[PDB]
Amino acid sequence: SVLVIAALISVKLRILNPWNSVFTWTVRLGGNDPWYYYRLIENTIHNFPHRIWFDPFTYYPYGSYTHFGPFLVYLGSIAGIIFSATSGESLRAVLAFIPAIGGVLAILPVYLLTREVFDKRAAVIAAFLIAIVPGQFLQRSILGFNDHHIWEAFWQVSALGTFLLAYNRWKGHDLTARQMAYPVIAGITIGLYVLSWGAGFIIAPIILAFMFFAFVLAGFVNADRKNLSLVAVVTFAVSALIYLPFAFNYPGFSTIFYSPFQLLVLLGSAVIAAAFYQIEKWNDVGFFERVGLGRKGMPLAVIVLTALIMGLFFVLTNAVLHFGALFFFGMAGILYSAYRFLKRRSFPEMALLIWAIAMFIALWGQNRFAYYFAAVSAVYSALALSVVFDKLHFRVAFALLIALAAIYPTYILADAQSSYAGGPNKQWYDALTWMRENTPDGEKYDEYYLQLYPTPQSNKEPFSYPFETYGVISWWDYGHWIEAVAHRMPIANPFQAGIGNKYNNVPGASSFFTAENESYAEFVAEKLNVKYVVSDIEMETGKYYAMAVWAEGDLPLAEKYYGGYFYYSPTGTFGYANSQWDIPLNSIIIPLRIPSELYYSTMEAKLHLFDGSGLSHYRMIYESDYPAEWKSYSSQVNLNNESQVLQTALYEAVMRARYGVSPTMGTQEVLYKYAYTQLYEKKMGIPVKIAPSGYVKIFERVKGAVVTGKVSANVTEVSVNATIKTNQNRTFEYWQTVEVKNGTYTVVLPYSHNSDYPVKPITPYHIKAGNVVKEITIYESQVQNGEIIQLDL
Ligand SMILES: [Zn+2]
Repeated sequence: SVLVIAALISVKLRILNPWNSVFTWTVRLGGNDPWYYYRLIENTIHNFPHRIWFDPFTYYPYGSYTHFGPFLVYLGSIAGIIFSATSGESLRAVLAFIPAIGGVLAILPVYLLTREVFDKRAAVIAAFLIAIVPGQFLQRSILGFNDHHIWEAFWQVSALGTFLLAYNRWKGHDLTARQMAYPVIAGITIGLYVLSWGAGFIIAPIILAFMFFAFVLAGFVNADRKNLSLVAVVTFAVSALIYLPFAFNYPGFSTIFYSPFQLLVLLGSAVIAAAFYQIEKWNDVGFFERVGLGRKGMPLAVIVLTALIMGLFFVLTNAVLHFGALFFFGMAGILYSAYRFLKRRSFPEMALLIWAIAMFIALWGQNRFAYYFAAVSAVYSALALSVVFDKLHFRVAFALLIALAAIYPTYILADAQSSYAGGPNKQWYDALTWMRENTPDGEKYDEYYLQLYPTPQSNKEPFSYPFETYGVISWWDYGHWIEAVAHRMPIANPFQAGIGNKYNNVPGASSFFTAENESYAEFVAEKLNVKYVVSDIEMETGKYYAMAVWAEGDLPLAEKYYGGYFYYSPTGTFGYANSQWDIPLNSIIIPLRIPSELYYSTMEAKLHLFDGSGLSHYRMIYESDYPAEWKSYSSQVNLNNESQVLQTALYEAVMRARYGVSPTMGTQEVLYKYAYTQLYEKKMGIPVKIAPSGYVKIFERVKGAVVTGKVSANVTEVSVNATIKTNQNRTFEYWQTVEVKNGTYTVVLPYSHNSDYPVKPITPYHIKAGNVVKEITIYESQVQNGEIIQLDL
């Protein structure tokens, strides 16, 4: 059968194509969210068959309710126990296959659905088209992307096809416990839908619209409305039963968390269906006839019924990239169906259109729900084809000249998009495994990670941890990796928890990294009890603007972190303009916006760009390898030679600038540093070498050894200096300069000479007060306890 060919094309696309992106230096799950499923499944396996509904290990120190549904958590736990892969690489490997299998198995609900609406010829082209559609639906259905989005699609389509299947038989009255199986199944698919995704109750209004229209159009649409209703009664009843055990895991009403709201929706829907059943009974008996409403009686009762329900609730080429030609060939199918039932007038066909339009109406312009169109574009293309085909069945091979216009360029994109997989890069993954091993209390974190936390009534106040804990602060993107790989507790989440802001002084990631002095940062860090900071080159460069926007509240305020551009004039002179409007026409402009003076004062710049130089309470403890392009350059470029580094960077920039693309991030950092030295570095300001650095850097928040004592006028400032060497055998200078008060000075130093960290100082501190210079060595305990040290100068 043709249901084995596409099934192989789908395996080829989802398991085979990205195989080496998933099975590399580690087993590497995609994106961020699959790492959190992983976190949940591991914990659920341990506490089987119980699972948590709140996670104090994330959104530190408040904790996060878990909206991720039980379907995938249990599916993955069950898979794990079955293959006795309960943690680590083995678990991940198993979990990696789950979305691929889910995406291959999507053949079944699609075939079923487009068979139940149309015929078999269409249902086969259908199963083939869904096996090759591209876009979000494929990207989230690939090896390693173990997330619930494939299952939203799978159970939604399943729910439709199984529901329509339960309307194509229950007719008349044969019902019995063999015919009862058909709606019970459909109720299960709905149940599983909501259990995959909490917002999935939305399928309930959709199906109820099927009944609404089958009633108010009982004129020119036939349907066994009594059985259509009875089936819905059973279906919605069953779905509610399946949902029921999970209804009470969130303290309130929610459309996303597992709350009794969803239960109300499914029970209410069962009641509505029963009202419809009764409406039909009154119709059939002649009640509307006797009260003199005639044939308008029933639709009016329906109009009124919904009004009340409404009442007591009242109070483009992207498309080609995302669907290929299945977009067009699915768009024609819509219209053809919008005309055909507009002539032949059937119920299943009407149901499908309603589903499609509701999809369109609700998910228009919302890129995050694109995957829902996949099944739509596959069914209405299998129809558009299973119509052109049945027109011509040398004509009998023009059928192939459009059946190639469809299948061909959408296998192409599907093959080209299926060959790369995402997830953390090696620098990040190694940094976090390092963190797990080299920061304190690892054993406790490992035990606690596996505990069945109780669900609390609120998370507005700091959670009460069962032990002495600390937080790890980084941009919110990285939260799932930090938790799943480092087994440490991130301040911020890919659910967008813990971002905070500056305008309302809410301590969080954005208010830490865009903080314009160390004191404010310290305020934020103290509130969130942070002990480690993790910063990456993306935070330093491309994502910096995003942190500014969140911190400030809007786009124009964030723009104060940026200046102009470097360029070459048409006479070939190098220049900087604070604004592009100062740039002579016909210049070549490096399409990289240079940060303003303000940027260089932010924590993100002090940490990632200046390697923590100037700061009192932070020290680098580890960095990863370089960004790829600079690792690659270094085989011909000496990274200790500023001139060669800079000339390489500018060349790359100008080169890319004519393709209109911006430099690689490592080059951007080199240019940022160059800009600083040329525009903003003051007479005695913090110096920085023009050189690349580790993609990922880890810092420790630290009290700092207090060095203090007396000077001798005219000395108005005391400076401290030390050379630091990273585990990548890169050096930079730590500097701090302190203003004198009443013939005395005070300085807080964060580096010690006996810490077990791979980033260490290689000289003692050289203090300098005017003419007198000294040479201090600091010990870890002095730094850890904030001991005071007397030194006369
Ligand atoms: Zn997701």
